[PDB]
Amino acid sequence: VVIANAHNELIHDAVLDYYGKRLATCSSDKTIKIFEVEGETHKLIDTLTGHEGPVWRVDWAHPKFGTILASCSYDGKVLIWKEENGRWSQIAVHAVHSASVNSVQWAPHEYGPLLLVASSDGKVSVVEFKENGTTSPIIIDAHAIGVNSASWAPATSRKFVTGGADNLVKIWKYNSDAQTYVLESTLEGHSDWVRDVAWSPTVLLRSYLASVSQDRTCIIWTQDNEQGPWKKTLLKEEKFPDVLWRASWSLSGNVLALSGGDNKVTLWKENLEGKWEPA
Amino acid sequence: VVIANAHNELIHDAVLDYYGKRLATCSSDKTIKIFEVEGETHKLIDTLTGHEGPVWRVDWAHPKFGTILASCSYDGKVLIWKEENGRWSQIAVHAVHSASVNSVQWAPHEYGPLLLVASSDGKVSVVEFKENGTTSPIIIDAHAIGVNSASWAPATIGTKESRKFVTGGADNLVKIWKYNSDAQTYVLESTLEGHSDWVRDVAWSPTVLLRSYLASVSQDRTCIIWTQDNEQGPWKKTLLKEEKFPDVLWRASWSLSGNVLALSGGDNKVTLWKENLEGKWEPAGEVH
Amino acid sequence: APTWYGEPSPAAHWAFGGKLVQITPDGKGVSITNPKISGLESNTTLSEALKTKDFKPLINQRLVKVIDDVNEEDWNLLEKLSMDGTEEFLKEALAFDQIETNFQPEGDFSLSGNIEQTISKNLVSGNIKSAVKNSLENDLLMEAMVIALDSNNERLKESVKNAYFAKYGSKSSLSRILYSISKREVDDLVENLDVSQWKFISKAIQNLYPNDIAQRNEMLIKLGDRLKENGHRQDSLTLYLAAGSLDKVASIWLSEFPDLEDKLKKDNKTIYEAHSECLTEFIERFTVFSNFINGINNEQLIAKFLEFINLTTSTGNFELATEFLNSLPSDNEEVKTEKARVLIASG
Amino acid sequence: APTWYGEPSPAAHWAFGGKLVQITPDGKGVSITNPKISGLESNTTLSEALKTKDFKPLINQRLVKVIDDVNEEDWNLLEKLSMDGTEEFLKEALAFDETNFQPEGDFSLSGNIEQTISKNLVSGNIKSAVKNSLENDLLMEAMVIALDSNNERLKESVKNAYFAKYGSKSSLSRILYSISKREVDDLVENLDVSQWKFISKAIQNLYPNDIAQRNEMLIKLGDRLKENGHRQDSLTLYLAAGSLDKVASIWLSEFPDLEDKLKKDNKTIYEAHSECLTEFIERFTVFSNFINGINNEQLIAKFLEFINLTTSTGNFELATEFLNSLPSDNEEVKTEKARVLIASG
Repeated sequence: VVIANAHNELIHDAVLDYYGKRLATCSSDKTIKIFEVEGETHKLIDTLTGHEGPVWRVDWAHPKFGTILASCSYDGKVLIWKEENGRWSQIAVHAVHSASVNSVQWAPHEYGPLLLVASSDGKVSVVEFKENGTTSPIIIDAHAIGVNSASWAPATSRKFVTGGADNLVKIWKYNSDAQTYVLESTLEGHSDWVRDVAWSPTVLLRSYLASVSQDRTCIIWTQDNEQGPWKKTLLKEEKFPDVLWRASWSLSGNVLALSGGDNKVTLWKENLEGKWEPA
Repeated sequence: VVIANAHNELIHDAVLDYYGKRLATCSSDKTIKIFEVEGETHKLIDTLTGHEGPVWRVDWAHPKFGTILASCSYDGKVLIWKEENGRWSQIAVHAVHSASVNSVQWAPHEYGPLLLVASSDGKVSVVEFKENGTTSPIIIDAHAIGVNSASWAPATIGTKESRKFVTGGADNLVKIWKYNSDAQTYVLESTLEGHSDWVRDVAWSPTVLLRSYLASVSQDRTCIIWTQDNEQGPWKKTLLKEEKFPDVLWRASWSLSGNVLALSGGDNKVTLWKENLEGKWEPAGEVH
Repeated sequence: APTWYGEPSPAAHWAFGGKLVQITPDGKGVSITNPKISGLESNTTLSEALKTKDFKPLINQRLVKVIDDVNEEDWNLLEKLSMDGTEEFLKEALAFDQIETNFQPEGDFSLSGNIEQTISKNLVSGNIKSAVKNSLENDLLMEAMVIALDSNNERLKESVKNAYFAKYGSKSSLSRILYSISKREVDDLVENLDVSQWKFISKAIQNLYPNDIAQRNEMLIKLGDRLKENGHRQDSLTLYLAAGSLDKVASIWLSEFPDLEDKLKKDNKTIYEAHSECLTEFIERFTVFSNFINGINNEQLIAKFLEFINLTTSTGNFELATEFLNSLPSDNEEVKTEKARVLIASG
Repeated sequence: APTWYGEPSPAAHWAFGGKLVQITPDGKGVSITNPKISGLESNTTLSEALKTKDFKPLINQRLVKVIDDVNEEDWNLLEKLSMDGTEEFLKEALAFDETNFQPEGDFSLSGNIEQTISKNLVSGNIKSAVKNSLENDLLMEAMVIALDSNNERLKESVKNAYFAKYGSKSSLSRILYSISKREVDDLVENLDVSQWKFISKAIQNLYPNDIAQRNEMLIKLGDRLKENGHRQDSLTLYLAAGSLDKVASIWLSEFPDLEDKLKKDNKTIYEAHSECLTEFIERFTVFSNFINGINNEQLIAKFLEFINLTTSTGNFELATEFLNSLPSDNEEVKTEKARVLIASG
């Protein structure tokens, strides 16, 4: 199934929603597009407008809140969108960062309608939408140089991993006696900017993290339990041909989808040894 | 019960019948008289005429022959009488003797209407009555001087040889006669001596018990009781009592059962006798 | 001087009926009487008794001078029988002198052996028929019983019974009794059970043939024979009485006759004295007993009645004589002839 | 040279149904697909057998690739249950592998006992005869007399007298005691488990027209078997009592150890977990298809689990089927019901 020419400017993100039927894209044209794919057909449904700069990413929210989509852009702001009564409209706007926002992600539906945001300004913001609408977020300084990604850990006590341009990967946990997310662990292992970080939703004892970097390597970080440390495990002994840009875990099977710069997508799974191989 | 003045002349014999109801009598008036006795009442039926002299005895034939009576008399004749419908008639005359006939006795019925006759001529005759009515007698010289009695023995218990009767004579002897086929007549079986004067009567008991009993009675004022245990054995002599009787004894008669002797003497008395454990004789009912 | 003819004389003669005839002293009349013979009287008590139907007087006369003991027991029997009455005598002569349930099943158990295991397979499999058979082919008797005692099948309910008899009946008297009852019979008890428990057999016969009086009597007489043949004379008379069998009592009595007349002979009695008393007493005892029973064909019996008749007519009692002649089969030309004689003699 | 933003890249993502979204190399197109993950395959056999209700193939598959010995019995139990059918199966599974006497000669009532009882009899007093019998060790006789009358209370006063002193010294006596008094409680709870095929017939025999009770007892036994080494058999009894719940519970407890024997068999934590839940679900489905039978939490819980593994295969149809069978009272069941709908519709 292919939807050629969804945009005329280069596209940076395409995400299907909770039912994996409703597509959504974003690119330099500074717009988002909603699609409806079936067998091998497709129908545009709208074009979201507002961002003053190329749009970097989008994330669909859990259906239990409505039909929402979040986006972030080089313009250093985040826009939420809604499809009420049959038409999309900018409900809220989040802009507390002073540089390009590169990632945005809806927390687990159990936490409510929270949003995880990371920016080149080095900070990360956590945002909920009050009873009235406005937003009173959490802002933390999380990386030097710039933050490129941030992902939520599955639900139990709330944790999320960030990936900065300081080559570091970082786990965060919420604390009461601070009313903020505090730095739980710093994981060193990349020699160049970390482009993305994905926390696997696998519900097994062991937790899985996958970080991708400008150094042409993918690292799977794992933690057996609370007393265990985060163990480093290169996805493969040899570096890759080009820069790895994204990492995505399936919802089941704990299968990793790696997006390279040689515009190639490799798939991996774990084996008896604890080493990865092509799935 | 008494029947007074049966005759005007003296009565010599009075006999009841097989039922003990009809009474016949005879007297020196030469007649027989039939009577019918009931309770203490009686009634003269008839008077039989014909005998030309005193009538000595009479005997009633068994009923199976109807109503017949036999009589004998000083006239030496025997006359048989019959009663057909309250009417009596002479039905036969037996006159084969040359002197007085002193006894007549009908034989046990099994032998038929057979009559035993004893005469003073010394003979004895046995007479029946042929189909037609007449007769074919047997005559035997049985005693010297005269015969005064003859009486049959019970019938053996139809062999004509077992017929026996006993006579009594004026020769003092008591004899016993048995019938014999070859000879076609009665023959002497045994003479019983024991009397010293004329035997006057002989009666042979009907007792159906082992022993046989005879009773002689004599002018000698004695009564012998002869017994016999064996058929061919001798006859035992046994005086009725050790002393002579006041006067002559004339008749002796047994009972039908019990073997009780009844004696009649000249003192005009009658004594009853029975046999005891000792085998001797004693009064059979209150002695006088 | 002696003379040949015409001398006076009583010229007596005896005559039927015990009558004596003789010429009267005046020699012109005739007398006819019924002489007195010591020891020879007209049986008045019997005449009365037989007329009244009250034998109390006769029973007592006989009871006062009885001969041997057996006879005494006899008249003694007759005595009681005359007071209490046949029925009340038979009632008094045939008369005789919950538990633990707690089981609670406890603990674990199990079937062991091919036997215990197969019977149960028949029970649950609802195959009660075969369960009984196995219990039997194996010596598990109570078992088969406890089982059949729960079914309402008959041909089966009895197969268990016949098995019980087949091996215990010869080993237990009680078992054997049970056999006959179960099989509704009494032959065995009547024929082999101890003659000492006769009251039990008797009673048993009564309970099996309450509506079959013929059978009942046939059995009571059978039992009766045994008692007699086994030194139980007095009891045999009891069962015979209850069975209304005058024949049997006539035989017991007709046979014990000769001896009876021999003991009287020794009592210093003449041949006539012996015969006479024995006969009269034989006849009395019989006439009496014959009154409380339920009844003349016996040949021997007839000849004695005819013997009693004769002694009777000689006492002059033509009436009593006629009574007896009428109890005999008018088909006997003797009884026939005799009737004639008496008739003519008395009427 | 390195650059801060906008570089070209597939930007791959995974989405429900096991779909992969990426960007075409031209950088202007979106491509959704369902990648082939070696090891993961939609369950056809199950989908096709669940419709054609012929698990011959499915059963033949599990049988030919079974795991431990026990597992083999269950599938065999199902392999044969497949051909013969439920009814015919429970059949082959619950079944099994002198008169006369002639009296002779004299005899006599010896003793008081005999005489008293004999008199009773003849005197038509059948009742006393038994009393006098029991009050002596003449039980055999007491029984013989009673086996002749109609009087029930008497015709029974003896049974209770036999058992009274024998039902404890003889297993067959104790069994009779129960057959007699129309009961099974005793056998069902104390008769040796080895003779169960018997306690089995005593239930079908005493309660042939009262199913609720018939099954309450059959169950009471199954529990006893399974708890005393008769696993295979307790299942047979359950299969006849129509208690899928008992069979389910047993199988859910046996689950762990089963997933462990699989994990030692050179399989990743996922291959094991995956394979296990599948075998259990196919084993439970085929079994629930022959018995007379959701309210068990864990079962539900694990039902939901198989749903997700199925949706991830893209086989939304087989997923809905199991969704239906779950109580539409459970919210998780609710939510997934809705999600699967839109995802497929």
